Amino acid sequence: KRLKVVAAFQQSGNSPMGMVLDAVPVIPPELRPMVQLDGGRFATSDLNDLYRRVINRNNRLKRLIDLGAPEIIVNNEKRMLQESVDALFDNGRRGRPVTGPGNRPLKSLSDLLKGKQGRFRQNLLGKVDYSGRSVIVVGPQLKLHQCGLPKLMALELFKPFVMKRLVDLNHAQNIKSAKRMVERQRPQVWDVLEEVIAEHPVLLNRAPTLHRLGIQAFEPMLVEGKAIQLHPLVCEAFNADFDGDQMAVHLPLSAEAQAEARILMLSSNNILSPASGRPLAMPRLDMVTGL
Amino acid sequence: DVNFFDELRIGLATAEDIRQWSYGEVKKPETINYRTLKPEKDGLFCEKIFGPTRDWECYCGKYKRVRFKGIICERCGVEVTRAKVRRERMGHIELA
Amino acid sequence: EFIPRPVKSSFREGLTVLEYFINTHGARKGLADTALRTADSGYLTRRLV
Amino acid sequence: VGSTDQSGTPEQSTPDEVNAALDRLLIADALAQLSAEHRAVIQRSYYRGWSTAQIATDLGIAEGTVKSRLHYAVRALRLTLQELGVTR
Amino acid sequence: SNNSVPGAPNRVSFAKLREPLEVPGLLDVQTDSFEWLIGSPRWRESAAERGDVNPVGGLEEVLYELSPIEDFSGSMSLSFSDPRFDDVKAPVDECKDKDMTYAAPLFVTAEFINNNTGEIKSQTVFMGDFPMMTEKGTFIINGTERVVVSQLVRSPGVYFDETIDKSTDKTLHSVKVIPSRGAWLEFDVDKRDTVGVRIDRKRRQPVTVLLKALGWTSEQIVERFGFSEIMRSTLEKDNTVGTDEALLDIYRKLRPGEPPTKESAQTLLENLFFKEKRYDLARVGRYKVNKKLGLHVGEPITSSTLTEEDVVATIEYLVRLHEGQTTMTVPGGVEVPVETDDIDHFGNRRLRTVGELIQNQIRVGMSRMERVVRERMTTQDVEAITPQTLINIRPVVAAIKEFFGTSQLSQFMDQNNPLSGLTHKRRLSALGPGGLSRERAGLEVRDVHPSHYGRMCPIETPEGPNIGLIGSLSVYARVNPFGFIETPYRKVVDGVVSDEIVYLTADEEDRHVVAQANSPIDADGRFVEPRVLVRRKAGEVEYVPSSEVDYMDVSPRQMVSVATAMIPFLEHDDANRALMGANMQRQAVPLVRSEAPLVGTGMELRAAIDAGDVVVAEESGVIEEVSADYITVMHDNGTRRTYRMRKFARSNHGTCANQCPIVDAGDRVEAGQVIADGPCTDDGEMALGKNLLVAIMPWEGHNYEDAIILSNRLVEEDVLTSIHIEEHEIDARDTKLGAEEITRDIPNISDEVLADLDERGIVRIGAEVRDGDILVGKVTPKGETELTPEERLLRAIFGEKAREVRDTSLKVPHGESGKVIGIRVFSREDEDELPAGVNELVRVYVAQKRKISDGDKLAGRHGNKGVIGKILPVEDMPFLADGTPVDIILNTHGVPRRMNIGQILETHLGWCAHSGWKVDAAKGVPDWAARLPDELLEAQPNAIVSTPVFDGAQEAELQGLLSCTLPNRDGDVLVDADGKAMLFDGRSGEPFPYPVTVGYMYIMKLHHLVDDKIHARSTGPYSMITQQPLGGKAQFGGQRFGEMECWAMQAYGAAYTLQELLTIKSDDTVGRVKVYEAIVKGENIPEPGIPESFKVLLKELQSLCLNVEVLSSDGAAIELREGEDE
Amino acid sequence: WLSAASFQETTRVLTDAAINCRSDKLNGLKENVIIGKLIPAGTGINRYR
RNA sequence: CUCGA
DNA sequence: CGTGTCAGTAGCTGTCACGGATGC
DNA sequence: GCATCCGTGAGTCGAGG
Ligand SMILES: [Zn+2]
Repeated sequence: KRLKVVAAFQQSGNSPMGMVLDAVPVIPPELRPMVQLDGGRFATSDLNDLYRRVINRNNRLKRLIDLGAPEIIVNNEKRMLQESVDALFDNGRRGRPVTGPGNRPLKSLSDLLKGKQGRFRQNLLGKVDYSGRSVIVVGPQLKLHQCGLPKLMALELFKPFVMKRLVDLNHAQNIKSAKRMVERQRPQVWDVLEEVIAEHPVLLNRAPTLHRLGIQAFEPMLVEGKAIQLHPLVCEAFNADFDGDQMAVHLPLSAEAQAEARILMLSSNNILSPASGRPLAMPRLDMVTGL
Repeated sequence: DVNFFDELRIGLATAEDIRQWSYGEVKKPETINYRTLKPEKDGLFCEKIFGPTRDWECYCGKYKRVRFKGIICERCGVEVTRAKVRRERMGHIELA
Repeated sequence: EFIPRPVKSSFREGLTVLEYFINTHGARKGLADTALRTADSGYLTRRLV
Repeated sequence: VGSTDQSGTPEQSTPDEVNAALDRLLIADALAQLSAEHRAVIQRSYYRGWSTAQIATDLGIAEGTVKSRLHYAVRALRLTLQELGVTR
Repeated sequence: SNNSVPGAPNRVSFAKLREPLEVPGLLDVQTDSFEWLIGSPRWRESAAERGDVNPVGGLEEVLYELSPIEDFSGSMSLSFSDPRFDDVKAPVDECKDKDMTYAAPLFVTAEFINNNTGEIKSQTVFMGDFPMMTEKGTFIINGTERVVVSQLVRSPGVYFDETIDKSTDKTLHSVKVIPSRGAWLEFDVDKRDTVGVRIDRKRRQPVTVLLKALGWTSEQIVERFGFSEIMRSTLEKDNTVGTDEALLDIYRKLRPGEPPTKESAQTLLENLFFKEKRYDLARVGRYKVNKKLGLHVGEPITSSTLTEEDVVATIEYLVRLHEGQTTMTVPGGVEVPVETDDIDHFGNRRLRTVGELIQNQIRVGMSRMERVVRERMTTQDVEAITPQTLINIRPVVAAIKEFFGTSQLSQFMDQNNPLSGLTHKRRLSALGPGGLSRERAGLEVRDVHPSHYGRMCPIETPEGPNIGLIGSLSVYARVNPFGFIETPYRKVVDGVVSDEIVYLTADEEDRHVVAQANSPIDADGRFVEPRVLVRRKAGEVEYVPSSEVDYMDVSPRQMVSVATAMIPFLEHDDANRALMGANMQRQAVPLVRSEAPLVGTGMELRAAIDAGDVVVAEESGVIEEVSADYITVMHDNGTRRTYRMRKFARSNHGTCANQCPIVDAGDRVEAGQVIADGPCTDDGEMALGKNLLVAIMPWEGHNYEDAIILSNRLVEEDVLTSIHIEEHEIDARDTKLGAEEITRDIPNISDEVLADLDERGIVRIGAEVRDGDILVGKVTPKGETELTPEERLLRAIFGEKAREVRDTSLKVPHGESGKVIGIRVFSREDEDELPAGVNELVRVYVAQKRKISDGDKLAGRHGNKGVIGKILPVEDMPFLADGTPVDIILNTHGVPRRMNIGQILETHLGWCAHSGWKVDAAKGVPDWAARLPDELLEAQPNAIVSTPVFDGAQEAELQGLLSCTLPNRDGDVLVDADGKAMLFDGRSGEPFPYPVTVGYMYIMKLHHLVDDKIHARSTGPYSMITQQPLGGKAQFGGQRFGEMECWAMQAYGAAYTLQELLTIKSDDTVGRVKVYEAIVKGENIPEPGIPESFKVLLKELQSLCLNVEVLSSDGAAIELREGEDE
Repeated sequence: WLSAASFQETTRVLTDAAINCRSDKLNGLKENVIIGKLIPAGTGINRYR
């Protein structure tokens, strides 16, 4: 295992001297911002405190070096500068973490990347516009490829598409006033909205997304009310009862995304379970009793 | 800025690399002024180092218009571009 | 382990005070461990992913 | 008082550029219906922010020529916008 | 009859067991705790008859423990005495309106005692504005009602544990000495048969190092611990010997870095464990030690400190337990068993309430001031010193402010319905300071413990991540001054039930055996069977002779909570759905009009009155004048009291708290009677829902798996209509370029949008406002140097000069709509104290009238929940023989799985209540109605009945009532003796082939409405740092396509949909704008760019001294619109 | 190393990544998701794209 | 903090 | 600015399985 | 050469504070 570390510095051509720092970089301010509070006071990022304590102790060391202070003060100051940079990069790694006000450990630069709240899992592996969510309600009359979304959800979801059509049919003079019409819900938009969502598939999602059938594509149907109407046969895939569940809606924009929803993700093209091959969209509760 | 580039290389940052990135040293420990909201010079938010708070607005207030695009102000040392640079310009602290 | 005394009554008949009390022991821990068992399930799932 | 990492502090947000993008699209349409002279003068006064004498020096024209071209080109754009229903 | 004490409606109970003890004050936990803290006359008289001699309140106890304050010499002294309160600063409702704190000024008497001059100056010193508790058991911090929650903490004392080692597989033992305050001390026996001790988390020293430091010779140690070989191996393996040697060994491990003096360690080893300054076992902590060790068990509790004798007896208790011993007597002490403790047992698990939690924060605030006192003494002169100069009340008032302002125990009050508030004040929370962390709570702290019987409810607890950590206090339970929970029992003398009732603690209950409440008892008191179901220690249930029963339960419902005791036929519902049934009753929404349930339990009356959301008459009298605004009562003596009605007030959760008078003019009303009832109340009883005609049948798939079908009559007749009120707020501040002003003049806005505003820019009272409408017109000045090039050109091509202000008006959020009912304006110009930098403040109250909609969540009392899937017209509904259509259709499939038959039994009894019954009196009383009271043999239609928990109606009597249901107005009986009835299909006309169960069920409207839960977003705000869309509906954010959702796209192979979601639709700064343009232009969707979040990741790896670079196919590094200089 | 640093033990992976000076060929499902490229699977492979 | 699936 | 008699955290352990570098 | 101890991991989404 020692060779594993030594051979890495030998072949690569980078010096191990990089493990000892002569200068520490400062992350740009917008990534550690200081915001003003509605009470007149200020709230800042913890990284500013860590950088500030490194600056305070490094400037004090420069004074001791200039003053020729006893080696006991200079050495005991250099130790503190070591612990400050250790807290800036990974507070809490060695010993007890630098606590802020209220015995709260300050976040370090490495804390921006760790765990579920880190940069990778929170802002890279998962992130979206053109989406919504509401309560789901059973719709027996719907076909397997159909779903019912509220009119008020579809208007906001298809807002730019509706603005485009409001200005084509000369319901609105310019695209600017076409936006004010959708925001004010002028009665012309409900006739225009029906033309827009025509054969434009949408995606329905219920968390937790355990398997790939946790997200399926449907043909939207403008329905009154404020609840999403879901087909009774896709309830098994979503593991979705109707005791207060909510589902998310995502609108594919590009031609490729709509084609992926129309062909790959359509609920009618996914009747069988990919895990076992046995059907899922089949009579399950009232339907099996009726038959 | 196309989206096809093959490799993503990572390595140890030389102390000389830290200086090659840095647009200036953060000397003072102060942050901003609590009346004018203007950041103090050489502080953790110094506009001479990181960039202007507002677009095309310098610290001392001599250059506030777009016509002076790219001028390094002589009295406060702040460049005049958009505040987008305050998301990418690195600083550094030179250790004793 | 199972209690040496069973719940003889049925929910149609109506449990006694002590029968109901001893029933809640298994009912609550049945819901309690379900939150932990789903955490280890989802953790194993993302390792397999 | 406060730490952004600490809970209870609202995160900073920036509005969307929809209103700005729509105005930019309508200004780009009204700009195309202008003469190459007027278009090359409003794009040097409002898009580049130069002075009146700076545009006069670049285009090799008189001082009042830039003042007059700007004076009409603004009204020409107001004609095209009011014809398309742009709100005053 | 049920509850014939205040003058309530006559609800007839199916009671076979008499109630020996009536329900206590449900608010006593919050009330009695605070009365002791401030030493109210009610607490003092309560402690007077309790037998106490010279009792001391919580504030007096802190002043006596603090007094006196002396320096090192003793030349200066300060003392405090006589705490008293002046009248409250402002009334309760004024604090809610002006966003201040309900408090009363606290006065004390302080004096300076000077030994070197022989003269004392005494005076009155104001300590601080002390937050006061309202009559409803709540505090008001900055205009918001809060509830201080009682905390379950580990009781102080000495505790022993039997742990099993990991590597050697031998049984180990450990001891913990947990004080009420100070340093901790834990002894243990490791796997090497040696004894050690960890002192305040520090390093583990050999147990003899502590003995040698206290002054014990090495010979006396062998004399005391000689019977065990594991202690002989401890003194032998010991490193250092000597009284002045191990004392310095402790010093260098406890306070490192300091010169070790024989007297600097002699000082702290006495102060940290034996001086009352830095160590203290409470009166309960001392008593718990004197019982666990069996010493001083007869001496009056005077020692408030740990002693050296206790440390020795503790080590003696440990060493015997390790080698199998089961009994021990301390030298000079009573005999006591040797065992390990539960720490979950309610005799070792203590509950500290409001007064103690506040007292501890006062004690810490006093100690911070005491240090200021000692410092101000040695600085100022010793002749101009007064109590006013030594006292700095800043850390004291800031200590109580820190508590009420920020504490897991100071909680924003639940105010959905009166029951939710009552339950909140009776909560028992294990979380918080001194308790435990949520990450530090295994499956053992959360489950039901046999000592919770009659103390903490085993049903009412959340089902989320706080399951088991939050419980509700049982009905008859109470808290003793020690902190444990007592529950009443009927003392059985010699197999005879007596009306003498005594409260027993957890361990006191284990020292006896108690009989179940529903025991067959003779009219004299003797048990019918020799063997009866009896509960014994360690959770044992078995039969036992009648001459063995020591006590028995007061009431059947003794073990359940108030909300749980409100579930009829609870004994027929499994614990899972019963938990949801009680938890969802607290989620009921107050309706416009309230109906008391036909099938009740009797608890609804006392639950409503003790909640405090009704209006009860304090003194008997007649009604002089009654209005919708107030009620005036003319007393017998001649005085008048007038009660003001709370009308259309916004609760903490947006519900409508609205009180209505019940009595009329000139009505004689007794004391303690309900003269006006508020939300979720009908004639003084909790009315959490409505009585709906239910049919149990599948109906065309609209009620499929837990969906609900409703009659449109409930919409037409406002049966499930509720009022909701939202609060909107905006302020006008001082900015860098001027000041924001609230004005009707808004740039580039027509006179039509501003038509609903008054001359100030505020919306007028009564105006109906949709989403997007202006509520408060505010403009903020924007600088010229902040203008877009297009915006400056757009300003030039419109000639509108002097518009240096932009629009920042308060608009109505998406999904909001209602009538403006109230406006409140606060102006710095008009003496109103606003925060510094604010010139004006406006609050607008909007009320919406919400009818029941498709998707709103309804539920019953038995955990039967579901959303509304379809609201058919009244003619489509399956209707009975006489044409009356049903109101609600419930799917049958979701009934026998959940094991909640109570809803079926409620439906049967509910119908019998609606129709009435008449038992055949001729030829005697039938054999099924022999146990029923005579008041139940006849019932008029729409009668109210009570089915108490674990008592009440039996299925034999219920089956018999269905057989003699009263006929309708035509004389026809609609439902059969089975309980089913013949229904007609309203859509076709053909009658349904088979009879269907039909009756009346109590349905509640839960606070989960689609009007709030619907949300959608095209574009909107983005987080400044990550450039991703915001979160939450209130911020107009987008949905999160999480990690698991990306796996689904990849599983489908939907590469383009996945890339589109993570780029242009999220955090592509230039891609999202060009997509919006491409849509309004009709062009195609452009190509996705690089996510801004990935740019931030690289810039953060750089700040960690990592050189990250993106290389092209050739190998050259490519930058991202940026460079690097030195 | 980019697919590993986003899974578990972020600092333990980034340390060894900078010492060994590893270069990541951005050709994987997890990597393309982070940088915004089309995943090399389904409709993203060069055969169908 | 508390709650919903 | 000058500083000068005692002058000394809160809080807390009520998580655990598991693997391998660290250490007597 | 091995017992100790350090560091790692521990469901997803949503509402209001
Ligand atoms: Zn300047």
